Amino acid sequence: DSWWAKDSPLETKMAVLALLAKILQIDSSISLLADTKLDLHLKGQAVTLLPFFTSLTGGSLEELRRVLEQLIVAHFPMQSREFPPGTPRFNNYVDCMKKFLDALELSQSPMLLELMTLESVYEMFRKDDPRLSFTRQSKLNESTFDTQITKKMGYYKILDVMYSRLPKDDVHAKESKINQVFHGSCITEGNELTKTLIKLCYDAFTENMAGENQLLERRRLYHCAAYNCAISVICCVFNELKFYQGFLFSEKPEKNLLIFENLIDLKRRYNFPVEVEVPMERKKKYIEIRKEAREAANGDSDGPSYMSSLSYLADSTLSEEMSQFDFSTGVQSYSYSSQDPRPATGRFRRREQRDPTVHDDVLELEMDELNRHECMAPLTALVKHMHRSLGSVPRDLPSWMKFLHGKLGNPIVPLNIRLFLAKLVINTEEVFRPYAKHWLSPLLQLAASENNGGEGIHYMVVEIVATILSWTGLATPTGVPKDEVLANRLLNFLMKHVFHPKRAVFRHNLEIIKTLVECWKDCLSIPYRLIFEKFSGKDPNSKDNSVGIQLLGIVMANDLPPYDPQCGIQSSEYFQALVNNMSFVRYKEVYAAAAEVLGLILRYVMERKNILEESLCELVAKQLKQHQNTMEDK
Amino acid sequence: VRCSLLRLQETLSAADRCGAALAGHQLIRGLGQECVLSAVLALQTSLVFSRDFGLLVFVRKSLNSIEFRECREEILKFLCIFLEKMGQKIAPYSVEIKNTCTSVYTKDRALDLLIKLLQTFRSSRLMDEFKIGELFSKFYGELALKKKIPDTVLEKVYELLGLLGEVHPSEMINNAENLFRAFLGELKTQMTSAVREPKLPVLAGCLKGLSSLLCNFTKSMEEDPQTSREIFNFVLKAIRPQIDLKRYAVPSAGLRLFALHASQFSTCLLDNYVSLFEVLLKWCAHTNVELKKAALSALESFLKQVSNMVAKNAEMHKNKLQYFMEQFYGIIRNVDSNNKELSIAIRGYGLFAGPCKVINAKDVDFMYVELIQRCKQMFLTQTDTGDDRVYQMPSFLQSVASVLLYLDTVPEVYTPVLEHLVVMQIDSFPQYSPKMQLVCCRAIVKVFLALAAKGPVLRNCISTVVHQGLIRICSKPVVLKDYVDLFRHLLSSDQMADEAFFSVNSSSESLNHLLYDEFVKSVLKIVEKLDLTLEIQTVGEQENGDEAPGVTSDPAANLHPAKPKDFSAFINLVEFCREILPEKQAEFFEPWVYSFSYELILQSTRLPLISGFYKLLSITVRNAKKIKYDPEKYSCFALFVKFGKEVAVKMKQYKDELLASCLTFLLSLPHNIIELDVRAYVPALQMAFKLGLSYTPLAEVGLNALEEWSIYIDRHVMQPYYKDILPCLDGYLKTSALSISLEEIRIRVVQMLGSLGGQINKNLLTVTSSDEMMKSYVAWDREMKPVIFLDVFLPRVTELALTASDRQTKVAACELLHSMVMFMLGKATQMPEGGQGAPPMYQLYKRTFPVLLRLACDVDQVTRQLYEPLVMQLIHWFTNNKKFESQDTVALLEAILDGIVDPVDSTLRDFCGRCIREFLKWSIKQITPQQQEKSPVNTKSLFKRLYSLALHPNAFKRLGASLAFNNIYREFREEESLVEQFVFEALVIYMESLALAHADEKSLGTIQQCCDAIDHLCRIIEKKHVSLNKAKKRRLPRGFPPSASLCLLDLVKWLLAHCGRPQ
Repeated sequence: DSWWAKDSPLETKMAVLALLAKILQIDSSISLLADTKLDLHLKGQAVTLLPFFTSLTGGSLEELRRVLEQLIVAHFPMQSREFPPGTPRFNNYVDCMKKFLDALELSQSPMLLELMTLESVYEMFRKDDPRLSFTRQSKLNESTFDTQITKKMGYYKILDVMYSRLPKDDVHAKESKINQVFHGSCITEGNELTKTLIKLCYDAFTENMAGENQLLERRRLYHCAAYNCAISVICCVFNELKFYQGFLFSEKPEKNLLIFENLIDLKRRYNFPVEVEVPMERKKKYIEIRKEAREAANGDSDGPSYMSSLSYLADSTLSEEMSQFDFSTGVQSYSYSSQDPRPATGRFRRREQRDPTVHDDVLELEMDELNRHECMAPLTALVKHMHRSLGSVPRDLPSWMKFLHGKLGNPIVPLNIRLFLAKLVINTEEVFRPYAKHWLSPLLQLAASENNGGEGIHYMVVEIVATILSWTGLATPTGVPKDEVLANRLLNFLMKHVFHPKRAVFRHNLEIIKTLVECWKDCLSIPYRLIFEKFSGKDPNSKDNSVGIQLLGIVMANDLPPYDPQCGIQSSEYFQALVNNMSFVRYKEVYAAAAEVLGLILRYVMERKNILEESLCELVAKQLKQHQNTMEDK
Repeated sequence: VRCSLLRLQETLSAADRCGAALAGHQLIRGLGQECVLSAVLALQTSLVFSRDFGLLVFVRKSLNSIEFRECREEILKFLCIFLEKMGQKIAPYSVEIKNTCTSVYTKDRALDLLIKLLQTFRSSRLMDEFKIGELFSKFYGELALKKKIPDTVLEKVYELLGLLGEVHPSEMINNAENLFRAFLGELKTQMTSAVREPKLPVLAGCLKGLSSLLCNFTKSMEEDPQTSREIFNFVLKAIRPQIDLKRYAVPSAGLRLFALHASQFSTCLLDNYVSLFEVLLKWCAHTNVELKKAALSALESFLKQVSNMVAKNAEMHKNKLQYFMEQFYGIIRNVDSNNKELSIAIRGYGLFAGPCKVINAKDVDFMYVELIQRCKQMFLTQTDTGDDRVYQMPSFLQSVASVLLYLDTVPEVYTPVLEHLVVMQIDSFPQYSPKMQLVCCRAIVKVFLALAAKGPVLRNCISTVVHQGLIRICSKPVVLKDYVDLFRHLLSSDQMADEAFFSVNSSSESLNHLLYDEFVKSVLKIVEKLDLTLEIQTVGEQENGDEAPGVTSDPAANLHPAKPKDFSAFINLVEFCREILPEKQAEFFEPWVYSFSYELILQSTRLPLISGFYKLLSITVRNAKKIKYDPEKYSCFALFVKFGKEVAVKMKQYKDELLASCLTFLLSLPHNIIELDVRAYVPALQMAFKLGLSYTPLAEVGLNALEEWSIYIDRHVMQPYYKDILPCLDGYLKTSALSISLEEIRIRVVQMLGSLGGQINKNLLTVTSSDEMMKSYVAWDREMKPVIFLDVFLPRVTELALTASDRQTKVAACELLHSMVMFMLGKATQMPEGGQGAPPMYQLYKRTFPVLLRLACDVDQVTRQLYEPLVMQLIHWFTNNKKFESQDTVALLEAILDGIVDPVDSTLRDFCGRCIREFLKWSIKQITPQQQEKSPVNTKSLFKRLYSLALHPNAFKRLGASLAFNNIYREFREEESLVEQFVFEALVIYMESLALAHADEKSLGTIQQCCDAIDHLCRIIEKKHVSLNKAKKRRLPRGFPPSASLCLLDLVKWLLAHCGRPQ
């Protein structure tokens, strides 16, 4: 503490005497080498100059900012590395650095596409004053651009709020793989400062970056991106939002004449606030909407309660898409303020579903739905506040759900994934009707409009019928009055589509069907005489016989004889023809599995009354007698 | 056994011998996949082979060519890849394989059979390297010739001649030469009109052949510039065919062995072909086509030849040199725009090969300022994870040396740049392949080789920081991805050098400043910082009194342990060259002396590292008997014995298990030099290696110290020492021998007993009188009667001392002894008078049992927890309701303050926690207030037994005990009514009596500190009072400065300025 402050003012009363001698060292524009040294010193000084008076440049240390400039302008290499320091945080400076730091990112930091491919540790610091990092280290032009950003971002956010305008220009224009580096470096820095005002300055700053100015389109898209992350992870003790949204409250009523970009700009800057509303809400909404009462109530009425329907001419393609995105979180402000939620209790208006018809039509987008969407989360979010207000047969009749249903149109595709998280905590007794109702709908389902099939839709509608399984109340009350075309077209489609599992190399085909029939024993075994009439016993002159074996069997003999040999060979003697191919063998392995099942089939059939099957067993023995020839070793 | 091949073959071959019409081709493809799949490999190999010759040779050789070719087509393809896969040791098998392939070529007399015969020719050069090779090579020569019918066979003979050159046969010195003179004649007559392109055989064959041969033919004769420029140049122009990018790797691998032959024609015509030779190289690094490693080898080789031709020129010419290397400069500046990524190597070591001729026309240091700056960017960014692993990084660093060396002037400030380029490339060594590591050894010398010509100041700072960067990265060292094995590369590095001599010196400077990081000093108070933070208001006074005799910056104590281990395997064995003794001898003895005695265990072990090592100390011993009856080695022979005297005595006793573990292997090498004096004074040493006998066969530890002592002091002319020596020595060594393996311990125990011819009887004699025999117990103190209380007692004893073999022995055994002691009460429960043998033979029976619970605390942890609650669940019962019999519990506890006999520094204290506790439930046993004065067995008798034990026999080791014990119960003695008043006179008698008792220890037997942790515990006591005792106890010590005796008064003097205060 004694030697720290005794060297600097003499390194400053000679910083006039000796840098006026480094004059031709400084601006050799021969002192090309010498000058790159003079930076290091300034760095080595600025480090021992961090505590107390020498840190401030205003006052007793005079203008040394004179000397930072002369180096950003001369040349470009090794300048990257004499740079992340500095950190002077005052006005007037602002005109200098911005004017010069910008004219430098024009030939140093490009908008272009990714043109790329304790003790003892002291000596680690003694070997750390001669430039570089000795500990922090344990194509070519692309990865040093990534390193400058490192140097740009390590210190970065801590020095000044103003510093942040300039990294924003880089988040825009084009994407690049710094995306993760940011989310790692920008989250850990909004929370690192942990001093107010500073905090709200960054806020009040970027809020005005969304103030009036003549930008383009992408500059405000990736804005939201680098926006939400600056905001949705941050500290507390806030009123910045009551008065700025006290201004943005007056920014609620907005109207746009038809224009190429007029509708978008108005509704761009209109998605932003409701977007900053809800992460500023939830965490700080219960106290602030309870103190505001009616004003907070009036925005939750003006804001939501609106469905965009009957509109035409643009309006939908890019805006209704972002209009719904904050419609449900605009409802999250009311979920952050509900005792028995009235907008939840029921729906407002009449009309078609808000979601786009094309997305359902796309199918692929539907898959994204599986991935999930911002719109999807609030419904999921409601579950959080609905099981805290949820409460035998009298307990199953009431719990919303009947409000929602499924309907008889087309875009039921939504309501489904919504139920995929819903049966997470909507299963069994709480609700009886929804489980039964869902089954009647995956009739043609997603895989009939999709002949190729999908790992997205199957697994789901597969697993949806895995939780209706095991449910007592869901297996039989849709098994007696109406497991008809419901259950019939189910089993019929199952077998009719479980084709080509051979191209798939997936045993999954079996368990999936086996686990199914296991428990839906009830309903007439329409598969019994129809899988037999499917036969599949194509001649073995090909590997097609392999595609019929497990089918003929693995299904059968499960707990109770299913159908048994008797109900198959009753509607048609196609078991006589299933015997004519068992004798025929081409494939080296799995051929017996055939005879294997006949064994188990003949065992539990003579256990049953049998008698009528006994004449058959003689023909079977006559087969193994018709054999022995050709070798008899296999 | 039967195996799967002897049966599968004689069945499906004796059946394919009569019916292979399509019924064999599918069968042998199957049986073929079987033999390909692979005890199982070796037996399948040896038997299939001996049967392949005995079954599928003379059977498949007959029949039809078509029927047996599809057989042989598949058989040759799986046998060949198996010959490469099968291990060696098949030399006679091969000789038969030979006679077989010449028979398959005989059946070949057919395109699928020729290529599978090609498959027999690769696995022909597998072993080779024997005179047996040439005895058949000579006769395979002729069949190689005789091209005869126009077939694709030019590839073969030039390939077989290559199988010769790969076998390298001296006997193929006549036939082989007359062959290539015709292959030459063959390829030259081909090109013009027949076919625009040579066929597959004329390409891969005569090229792969004209490559592997040329090891003898010299000079050019114009033969090379005509052959190579027409043909090789053209295999270096094709891009479009797929496998052509593998027909491009063999011609360039041709030019690399052509190096010397490529030099005799390129030196003529490769100048105006500066475009030719450079296009093919750059053009090569285009597509990583199976032959990325063929881009590097073709280039990096042909560039070491460029470097040759640069020095293989005068100063003349020069124009073509400057032109190319400034093109090389062009590569350096356009990489900024577009990254060469790997062509960064082509200019990196492209700065390596020809760095020197140019600097005589123009000063070209500057490439260096840049390339440094260039590699300063390969490693500064290394603060990022885009650079996965340090590939190739010593290869540019090879060029570093290559150009640092030549320059005459010294550069500037960029000096620290190639510096942190060293430390990291010294860290780039461990992560590697074996081949990769060797080149790096070479790279280090160049940096050292040039750096040593200009300014040595620098490679010093290397090493202190480069080791430190190795203890700490080895933090969490692998003594339970980097460790000390790497610097076991330095010896290779040491092997070449003046620098190596300097390097050895550097290591001494290294740690001889690295532990002085206070780094040892800090974890010492961690010992005392771990008991002082466990402090509240009731537990803090007990953490203070209970303390074991003798033994924060955890990254330092931990850092320190790695270095001794790191050095021991390193130095010691490399030849000193006499260099070590001057620095190692007296001067080194000196840092060791200055740095030793702090109390750290590892460092002491370290001193012994050069202790055995000096090659010729026969000066240090022979000139030491002449100084007692050159000055430097004497003055260390001082610190030795002087250092030696202050070793075991000051640390064999306050030693504990671990720093005696670690403090009597030191002590087993001090006799070496000073042998005649160390026998008189320290004989006890190998004797005291009784505890180091059963935990040594895990690491040949303390028992290795019994064998090298005798054997070296046998080689000692002093005969009249045995009488002092050999009685009490082997008076125990005999029983470390009732059984480097534990019985090879006994092997050399034989060679030593007997080597003295009539000197072993003098052992088991005093083995049997000093040890004392089996003590025994005396007078042996509802269907079946079992009592037998003695016969069952002794063995439970006999088990809990050893406690070994998983303690699965020990576990149920003491657990058995537990329910056993409960039974000792059972008869002393009725109302009889007999069986009164239960008391005084429980005296013998109450053994120093707590030594079970305490050494259970170290290893058992559960056993102690069974056994701590017992000894306190037992103090109260005898004490509360019984008298006349407790004494014995005092007897052996008071004998645990004897336990300092065996300096088991854990047991001493391990009991003291019972003194307080016995007296504790006495404090709740205020019982007999009228009978405390009527019946005498209480506090009066207590503190009589206590103080009289502090001062017993001139404080004969029975003291020091009485320091910890008083401290343990100081907390409770505090609270006492008017009782601690008339007994507070002995408090200061204690005070005065206690200090004097030891001021004539004279030996830092480690008590001096316990005694002061006692006096201030007597100064709190004051509390004003009426002070009728005061008038004395300030007269009394006023007259005690005179007793002096050394350390007394020095503390008593504070006591009287203190007492001269309240009154």
